[PDB]
Order: sequence, then C-alpha cells, then structure tokens
Amino acid sequence: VYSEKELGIPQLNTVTPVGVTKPKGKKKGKVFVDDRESMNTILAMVEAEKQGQIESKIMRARQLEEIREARRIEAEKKEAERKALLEN
Amino acid sequence: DRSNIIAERKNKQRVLVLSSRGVTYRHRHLLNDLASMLPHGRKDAKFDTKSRLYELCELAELYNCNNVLFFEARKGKDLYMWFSKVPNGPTVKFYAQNLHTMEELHFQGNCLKGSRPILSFDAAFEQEPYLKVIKELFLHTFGVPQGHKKSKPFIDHVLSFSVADGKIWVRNYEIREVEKVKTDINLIEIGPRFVLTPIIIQEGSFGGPILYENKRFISPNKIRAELRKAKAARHHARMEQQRDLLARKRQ
Amino acid sequence: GHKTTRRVLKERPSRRKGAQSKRTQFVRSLIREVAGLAPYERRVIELLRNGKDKRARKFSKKKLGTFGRAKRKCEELQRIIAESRRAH
Amino acid sequence: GALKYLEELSKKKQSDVVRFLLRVRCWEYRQLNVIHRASRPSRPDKARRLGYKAKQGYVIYRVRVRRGGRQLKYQRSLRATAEERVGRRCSNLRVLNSYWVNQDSTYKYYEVILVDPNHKAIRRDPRINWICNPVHKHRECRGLTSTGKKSRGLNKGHRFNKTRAGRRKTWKRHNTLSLWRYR
Amino acid sequence: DEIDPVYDSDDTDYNVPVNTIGNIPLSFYDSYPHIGYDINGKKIMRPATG
Amino acid sequence: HFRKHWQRRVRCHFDQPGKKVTRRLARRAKAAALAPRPVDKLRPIVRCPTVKYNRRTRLGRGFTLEELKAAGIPRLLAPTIGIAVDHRRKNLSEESLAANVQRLKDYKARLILFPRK
Amino acid sequence: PNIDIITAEAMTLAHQLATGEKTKADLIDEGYNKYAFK
Amino acid sequence: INNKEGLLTALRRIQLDINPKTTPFSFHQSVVASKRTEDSIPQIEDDLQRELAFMNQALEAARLGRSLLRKEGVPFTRPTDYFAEMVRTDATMEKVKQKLIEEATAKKAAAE
RNA sequence: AAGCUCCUUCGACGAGUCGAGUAGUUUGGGAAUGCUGCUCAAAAUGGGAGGUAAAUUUCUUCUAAAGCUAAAUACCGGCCA
RNA sequence: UUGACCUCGGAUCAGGUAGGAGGACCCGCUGAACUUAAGCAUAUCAAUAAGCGGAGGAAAAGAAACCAACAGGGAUUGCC
Repeated sequence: VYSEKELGIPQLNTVTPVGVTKPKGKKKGKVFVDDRESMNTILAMVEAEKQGQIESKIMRARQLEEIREARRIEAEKKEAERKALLEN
Repeated sequence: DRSNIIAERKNKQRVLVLSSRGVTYRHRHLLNDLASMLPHGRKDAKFDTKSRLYELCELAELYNCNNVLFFEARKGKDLYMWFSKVPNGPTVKFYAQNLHTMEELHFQGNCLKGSRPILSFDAAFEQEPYLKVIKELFLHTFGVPQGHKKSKPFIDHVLSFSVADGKIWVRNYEIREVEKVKTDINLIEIGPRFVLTPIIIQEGSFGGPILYENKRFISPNKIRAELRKAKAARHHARMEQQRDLLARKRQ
Repeated sequence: GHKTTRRVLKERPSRRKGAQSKRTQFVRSLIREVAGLAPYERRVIELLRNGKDKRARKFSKKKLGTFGRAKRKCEELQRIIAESRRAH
Repeated sequence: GALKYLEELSKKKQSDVVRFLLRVRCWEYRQLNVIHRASRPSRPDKARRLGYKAKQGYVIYRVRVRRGGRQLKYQRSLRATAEERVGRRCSNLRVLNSYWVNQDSTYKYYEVILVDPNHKAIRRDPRINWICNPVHKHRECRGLTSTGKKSRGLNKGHRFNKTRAGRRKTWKRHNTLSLWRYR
Repeated sequence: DEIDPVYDSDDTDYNVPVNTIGNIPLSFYDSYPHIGYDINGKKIMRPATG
Repeated sequence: HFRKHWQRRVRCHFDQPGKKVTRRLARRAKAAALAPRPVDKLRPIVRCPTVKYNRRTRLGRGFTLEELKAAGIPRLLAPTIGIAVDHRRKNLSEESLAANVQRLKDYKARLILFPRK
Repeated sequence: PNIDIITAEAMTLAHQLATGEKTKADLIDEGYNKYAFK
Repeated sequence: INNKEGLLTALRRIQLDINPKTTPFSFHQSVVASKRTEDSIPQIEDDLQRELAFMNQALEAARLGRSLLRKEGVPFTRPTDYFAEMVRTDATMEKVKQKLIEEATAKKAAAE
C-alpha cells in the first residue's frame, strides 16, 4: 500500500474531466479564496460532508440547494470581477 | 424537420454499421468501438452471406441511411470492411488486420461519446486519385455532422489516417491540454488501431465496374495454401528419394 | 491439377429436394385461408395497407430474426392483399 | 390425403383456428390429471409420422411438466421428464416417442406413444417387434428416445467430437495409458 | 433515387433529449446549479424549486 | 502429464498373442461356413483424397452403380456373388470408371458360379 | 378513469417507457403477441 | 487496373465543397498534412518510430484545428463541470489506473 | 408373385422444429464446440455445413427435426478351464 | 319412449406384465474438495470420487443435413 502522489501516475480522463493539467516540477499558480462568497461555497460542502445521511427527503434537498445557491452567487461575483478586469 | 440537425447548412449523413454472420468477438468489439464514435450510426445484426451484396442497399434504404459500413468476415479469422454510398456512389473493400480495441488496458486515453472529431488525413490522400475517393468516404462515415442533436458540444479527440506502406493506418488520439511553462496539446492514444489494405474500388453500390484494383494483395488464405503445399511437397520429395534409392539398389 | 477426363453424372433425386410440387403449394395456400393470420401478421397486414412498408419489414425482422425471413414474410403477406382485392 | 393438410395446419400455430383450439384444450387438460390417458391422439398427423398405428397395443398418454428452471440448468429437456413420468406410470409398456401438444405459462404438455411388448399383435408383427427385445427396456431412462439423442450430441461432424460414441466413453479412451508388450 | 437521410416517426432516435448527457448517473450534478450542457456548449439551468 | 488418476486407467496388452489366435479362429470359422467362397468381398480400387496422397491408391468401400452396370453385373446379384456395392460414391472421371470395370472383368474371368440348387 | 400502477411489472414497463429505452412505437408493436386478441 | 478518370468522376458525383472561401472549418473539421509521413518512417517494423510519426501527424492537425476553431467561436475545451458519457467506461478506466499502479509499484519496490 | 428394359404420364421426403436474442454450464473450439431454460418465432429451384480478395456472395458437398440392425471394442462381477 | 356414438367408471371379470437383487464392463442425470500454480480465488484436480435412475452378454454408436478442396473419400466401432 503506497500513495499515488509519490508514484508518477498520469491523470486519466473519466466522466469526471481531467481539465488542463499543470506540468510536473513547475509553477502550480496559486489561486486565492479570500473572497467571502468563495469562502461560503467551500464551507457548504464541508458542512454537507460531515452531516451525512438525512432520512428526510426535503432536508436532504435543502442540503444540496444551499450548495447550489452558494455556487451561483460566487459565479455572479466572478463574472462581475471578470467584467471589471475586461474594462481595466 | 426530421434530420436531427440544427445548422445553417445541413450535412445530412446516416451510416449503417453492419456485421456479417461469421464475425469474431474481436471483430464485434471493433464494431462496438466504431459505432460509439458515430452518433449518426445504427448498429445492424448478422447479415446472410448467402444473400446478394446489393441487398445491403435495400437494407440501408429501410433504415434510411446513405452510408454502409459492412464488416464481412471469412473463415472465422479474417475481416473485410466495406465503405459505400448506398444508392449509386462508390464502394471500397479493405482487408482489416492488426486490430486493437478500446478494452485493451494499455491506451490510457478516453474521450466523449459522440463528440465531433478532428479528421487527420495524409498528404498522399490528396495526391493519388484512388486515395481521394477513400478520403471522401472516410469524411462521410466519420463526419459527425455539425448540428446533430446526438453529438457532444466540445472537442477532445482526433481521428488520424496515414498511408505509410501500401496500406492505411488508423489511430485515435486524445487532445490533452497542458499549461505552458512561462496552453499546448499532448496526444494520448484512446481507441481502435486497425490497418486497412485497399483491395478494390467499385463504381456501383456493391457491384459494378472496377475502377481500382490492388494487384499486390497477398490474401491470408494464400499464406495458408502455401504452407499446405509446402507440407505436401516435403512428403513427395521423400517418396521420390525412396523411389530413386530403391532403383539404385536394384541396379 | 491432374488432367483427368471429366464425365457428366445423372441428376441426383436428392438434389431435387428443392420443392416444386404443385400439390404442396395448393395445400399451403388453402390452409392459409382456413387457418387465418397470426397476431404479428395482422400488424404487418395493417402496416402494408396503410403504406408503411418500411415499418412492416423492421417489425417482421424483430419478430422473425433475419432479413431473409423478414423479406419473404412481407412478400407472402403482400400477395394476400393483392388476391384479396381481386376476390372482393 | 388429409394428413398433409394437417401438417401444414400445425405449421401455423399462431393462426386463429389453431390458437383457439390450443386455448380451449389447455383449459381442458388442466381440469384433468397431470398424467392421464388419451383415447386418440390430439395431433394424428404428428403421431402417425412418429410411428403410431391404430392397433391393439398402441396407447397414447397425456402429461404435463412444470416449465422453468431448477439458475442451474437441467441437461435434459422437459420432454424427457415427461417421458420418464409416463414410463413409470405404465411400467409394462415401452416408450416409443413423444410430441408437443400444448404449452402454458406454467406447464408444457406432451403426448407419449407406448407399445405393449406382450400383446400378440405387436409380437407377431415385424418392424415393431424390436421393442419386444429386452435391450429396449426403459429407453427414456437411458436417453434412447428422440429427445435423448439430441441431448447426448449424437450427430455426425466435426462439431460433435466429444459427444459421438458417448461422451464418457470418448473421454475414457482419451485418458487411458496404453502400454504394449514391446515398448 | 438518392436517399433522404432523415429520421422516421418510428425510429429509436426520433426524439433526442436536449441534455446531451448519456447513461451516466445524475448524482454528478447534485451540488450544481446546472444540469448538463446542450449541443451548443451552454449549460442547461435547473428550472426552479417546488 | 500425470495430473489425473492414470493408475486407475491403464491398459496392458498381455492378450496380444491370445487375440491373434482368436482372430485367426474367427477367420477359420467363416471359411468353414463359406467353404469354396473367399472370406472377403471384392473391393474397388480408389485414389486417396488429399494432395499428400494423390499419387497413391488404395481399396475403397464398394463398386459404383455405373461401373457395375458397364461390367455386366446386375445390382441385386453383386452382393450375392461377393461384390461390395457403394451407392454413395460417384465416378466423376473416366479413369476411375475404367480401372474398376477392368477389375470387375478380371473377377468375372476367375469366377466359378454354381447353378442355384 | 384513473390508472393506478400497483404491480411491479407495470412499474417496469413504466420505467422503460418514461426513460428513452422503449418508444411508443416499440410498445404498440410488441403488444401484438400470443396473449393478444384473446 | 487504375482508372484515374473514372475515380475522379466517382469523386465528383459524391463530393461536397471544402473551400476556406466557401465553408467554415466547423462544417468539415478535416486537416490534410503537408508531409507524406512515409519520409518519417524508414522501416515499418520499427514500432517506436512508426508510432511517433503517426502521433506527430495528428498533432499538427490538432494544432491547426484548434487555431481555426477558436477563430470561429466554436467551444473547444471541456469544462470541469461537464460530466457526460465517454467511449470507455469508468470501470474500464479503473483497470487502466490499477494497471499503472502495479507497474509503478513494481519498479520502485525493485529499487527498494 | 419377381428382376430388368423403355417412356408423347407422374414423382408426395419429418415444425414450438430450424433460426434470432439472452442466462447458465461445457469444450482445444464466440463462424457460440455441444447441451438446457426463457422471449420472439421461419422456408420451399428450399434448408444445412464448408471453399473463395478474385468482383459477388458465382463454387463444393450433403438433406436435420421418425425408426431398426451382427462383427471388429470393454470387462476387479456370473458358469467354468 | 327406444336405440346408436363419444367421454368416463366398476368387477377377487378372461389373459398378461412391472417392482427386488446384481451393477466388473455399459447408457444417462447430479456433482465436490484436498492437491498444483512452493500461500490462493480464474484455472487444475475433474466434465473425477460420493449420490440417483436404467440394460445386456456385451452395452452404446451406426447407414451422412459427414470428411473434404482432392486425379477425391464414403455407415458405425477399435488399434498404430
């Protein structure tokens, strides 16, 4: 039993996409999550993962809609930031 | 409109992907891989080898298809692939060898099912007139028309055709994007490898005048027949040796 | 191969197994009137009368299993329509 | 020549006439016992081509067998289980052949032809008195009926190498070490 | 006569969904505002909440 | 190659001279029932099928109906006078027909046929 | 008239039809079987 | 038998127009390479060189196609939030990954 | 009663069985090697298995779904030698 | 009212037959594990052992919906 991080295993394209892959041994450019909206969406998945199984179907849906609304508000802020960057 | 196409210029193409009776499991796997490539493709079951070859045209009219990809198998070992426009167009017969399907765990590449590929052709495809006919039949069969409702909206794989020997080598590759060092493309092989040996090109649909003949094709059955003739020739040389040696002893 | 002079053989009565008997074709046509039509043959009959000849051959393959069987079955049922409008 | 008309009628089992008759007879057989005797064959064309005669010594028996499976698959057909149950019921008779008559969603129906080997009409008549010989006791138990020959793979060709001349016999011949006197 | 390559009324692919999502499970989109992408490359938004 | 139980399936042929005596007494027995007749039926001369054995020739099962007629032997009389008849085989060439007609003629020349009862 | 799906087998036909697995043409065509016209 | 006039007439009866002045690249998505790739392969039996020539030939087609498609506004990059059916299943991709772990573990445990 | 011959006359050949789909088992044998269950369910110049790149499925060879039949083969038991 | 035919019954009716044993060899059904792969799970053991049914002096198979590609062979079985 050894870690996949230590072995030089290539990333494989699955239903979950690989995306753009950064080269090994070079600068993996840091993206910051200082924004409160970007802080809320990460917080929604942490609280959802720890809570686990809920018997209620409605409360199970509200646990997912909180994550969905957090993603939408963050995306609107990022698009407004992208528009402000395009103006500048 | 019932073409399942949303485009300003509609390139209406339907391909009928069809297998013969005596195909192998490897031949069936290659059909399964190529049919997953084609959103405008319909799979078809075992075709009677005792039927007539132009009954494929009556078959493709029924399924409303203007292209036929026919997998014809001989002796339970060999594969022949046919490409044809259905009513009147040209028809080419290949001999398919060196098959490696998607299930082989040495490829490491994957792509979207039904996405529109980039067709990589070779310079020899535009020089030789018979390779120009094959290229257009390859562009019709593996086209994946632009506004097709069963297609996928992003591009992640390239289908390549290469003329190296007197044969056509077919490869798939995955467009993998890598961030540039202060984006670039890497290719990872996905799917089917198969070598096509052009045997004949017909003017009719599955029969008609012959426009091109290979005249260099060594069939698999000619290799088998040469081995059996060599086995019998070895035995006959033994009998002629014994007949000569007995005649020498009687002298 | 070797040069051996060929000779023509008598026609084999087993090679006449391909049936051309006028009496058997009489019996098959008379029984078809008496027996009637299968449930799936009624679907083919209705589709051929409505003009959906393509749908008829697809349905009859899915019931029989072969293009040769689907082609013949639509051809016998086509001649039943032809002879029924002649009697009527 | 009524039997040629009957042969063509049995080809069209899904037609209006045959499906109506097979419906009302399936209900009638379920009202009766699982194994019972038929006075006459319900398919006289089929019985006659399988070797039935209207002589004293020939009887016809009807039988149901529950269809389905044991995911394990039985190596003999349901016709074979139908033949063995009739032969146990009529221990003095010999099973000659059997044929399909009806089919339900729960039962398969068969009719079995039996020959009495002690009836004088059978014994004096050649071309049937081979069944009087003691080598033909319980042919359905040993797989000598028509469905038995199909299940044991007794067909000529390169597609039945392991099953011609017996599967266990051919396996045994291929797995003995033959040692001669001068090796 | 040339074949018109159109889908007939009885065809298996006569009606194609707009989602362009295959036989994958739909639990991949559980935490997302959108559900799939159409053929043009723009995501399909979830309708509303009952 | 002894992964199975070969010890319970092993055949030793110590009856090799015993079965030779049994086979020779079986040949003597059918020479006593058929005393002036041969103990074997006459068999045609055929060519071996494959290309390895085209040049060589061997005895076949029975004479064809056509070569039996050309030699003057009726069908229903040939099994009664010791000639094997094969209804499956075909002549397919004049060379196979001529060799068997000559063979049947040579058998006729050497035959003594007894006048019924 | 109210159609109530109680049996699990009618649910199976409902799951096939509502998904893009069996069409309206396939359900009508396969209803012409031996249990039909009785 | 090589009927050069017949093959061209067979082409023109089934040929749809591929011109940069007439039709966009999104219509056809086919690129013809400049080199013949036979010059890149001296020996057919050389598996490593022959596969590198085929990998190379489709590499310019991907680069030429990507430049042309981005010029016309057609989306190219798959987004990270696009989950869809692929040609090889996730079960097959799992065996590919487990095979890669096995050779990676075997090479390093050899050095251990 | 029977064999042959000739012919301006005729010449009937086995269906819930082949076949297609699927599951299990089996084989050196996914042209599924065979077998069995379930669903659908045939044909009449027909059907089955092969040969063939040779230009279209051309050619070759047999008739399945009824039945009988001695010998050459086996034999730790039976009556003996 | 009487008489046919069909189906179904009764009788210590007249005459018959089956069961059990044996099972070395034979025809089917059902069906393991130890072992090997220095562990083990595909595989192998093995389409074996154990279990169930059915015959004879032999049983079974058997007169091509066969082999073949030949200048052709010609039911089955067994040996090399």
